[PDB]
Amino acid sequence: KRLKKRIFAAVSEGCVEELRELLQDLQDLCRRRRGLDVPDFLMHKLTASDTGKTCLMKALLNINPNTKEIVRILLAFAEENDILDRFINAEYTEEAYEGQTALNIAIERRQGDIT
Amino acid sequence: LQRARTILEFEKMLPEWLRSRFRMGELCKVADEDFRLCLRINEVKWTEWKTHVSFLNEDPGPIRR
Repeated sequence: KRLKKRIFAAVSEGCVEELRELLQDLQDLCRRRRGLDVPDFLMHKLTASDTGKTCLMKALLNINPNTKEIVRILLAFAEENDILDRFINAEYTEEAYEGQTALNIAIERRQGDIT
Repeated sequence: LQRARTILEFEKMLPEWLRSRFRMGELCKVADEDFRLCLRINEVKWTEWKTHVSFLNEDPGPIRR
């Protein structure tokens, strides 16, 4: 089940009801796998491996008039598993233009509301 | 204009297979299917700040990798 491809295309198009179903299913399989990696598995599903981009970096590149809601739902889910400090303070590490965190997109996209 | 009159003359008197590519070739347009129409690249500068809606890639500057 390509859950990573569904959550990237859901946040790109701007649909919020599609996200919460992907948000519910990823919490569900997190309840199924709780052996040794409750923080590490939830991070690796939201974050890719080549770029290192999260679902929040992809949330802020593409802007659309649902994007205030699409962050507020998505921050509370990283708060629900106590991983928001690793989540929000995650750095782009593709080593060509690395270091650009989730905050660095927000000021550049001149969204003074959600910053 | 006067050096434009010569370049289109030398290019017309060059009957090779034209290996000299002047352009990004077959780079994608915005469509589900229409990947054609080879392209060009230029640059813009400071004024008129706005949120950027229409874009093609997730902010690289060269080709990725």
